[PDB]
Amino acid sequence: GSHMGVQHKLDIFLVSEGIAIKEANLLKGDSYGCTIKIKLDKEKTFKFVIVLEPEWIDEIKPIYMKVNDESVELELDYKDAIKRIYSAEVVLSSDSVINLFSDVDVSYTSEYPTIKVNTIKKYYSVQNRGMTYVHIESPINTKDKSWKNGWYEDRT
Ligand code: NI
Repeated sequence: GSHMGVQHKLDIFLVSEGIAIKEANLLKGDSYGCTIKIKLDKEKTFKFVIVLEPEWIDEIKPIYMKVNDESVELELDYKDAIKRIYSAEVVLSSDSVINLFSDVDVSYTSEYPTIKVNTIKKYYSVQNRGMTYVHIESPINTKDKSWKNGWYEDRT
């Protein structure tokens, strides 16, 4: 009746590493984010797709991205009544910290998941699940790749 609170749904995909970060959403609370720590010995482009299915309230907090504490613009690829899909590509050349946040309150951010991706050795882990039941799959499942195969038609 009242104990449910705000339950946002968040999934974060490293499409360029074939890593899905499934259900990084706080189990309860009007906030979303994730700290991804990257072990990297050479130059590579990382492509991020973030899928937000916000709780049915009518004031959705925007999501932001920092890379090594530098703000990076998220493209909004898709928005409807259900979900927002954002994307970014960035180049990194050494051990990096990706921060997705909606908030700066330590009382929110300390509850976001902390994820480790090791490109060198092809290792990942949940260092800290925060206040989430986050989990990971590699490769990404085709039935999660939601962003047509029947021949063309003459539109004048
Ligand atoms: Ni309740």
